[PDB]
Amino acid sequence: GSHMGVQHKLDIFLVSEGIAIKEANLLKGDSYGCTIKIKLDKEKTFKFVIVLEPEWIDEIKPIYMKVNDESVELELDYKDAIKRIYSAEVVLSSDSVINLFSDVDVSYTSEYPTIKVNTIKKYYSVQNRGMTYVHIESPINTKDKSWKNGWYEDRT
Ligand code: NI
Repeated sequence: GSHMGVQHKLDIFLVSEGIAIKEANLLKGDSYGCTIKIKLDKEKTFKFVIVLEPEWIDEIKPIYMKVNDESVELELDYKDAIKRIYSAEVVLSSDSVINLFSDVDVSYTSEYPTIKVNTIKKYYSVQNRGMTYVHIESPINTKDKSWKNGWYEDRT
């Protein structure tokens, strides 16, 4: 009746590493984010797709991205009544910290998941699940790749 609170749904995909970060959403609370720590010995482009299915309230907090504490613009690829899909590509050349946040309150951010991706050795882990039941799959499942195969038609 009242104990449910705000339950946002968040999934974060490293499409360029074939890593899905499934259900990084706080189990309860009007906030979303994730700290991804990257072990990297050479130059590579990382492509991020973030899928937000916000709780049915009518004031959705925007999501932001920092890379090594530098703000990076998220493209909004898709928005409807259900979900927002954002994307970014960035180049990194050494051990990096990706921060997705909606908030700066330590009382929110300390509850976001902390994820480790090791490109060198092809290792990942949940260092800290925060206040989430986050989990990971590699490769990404085709039935999660939601962003047509029947021949063309003459539109004048
Ligand atoms: Ni309740």
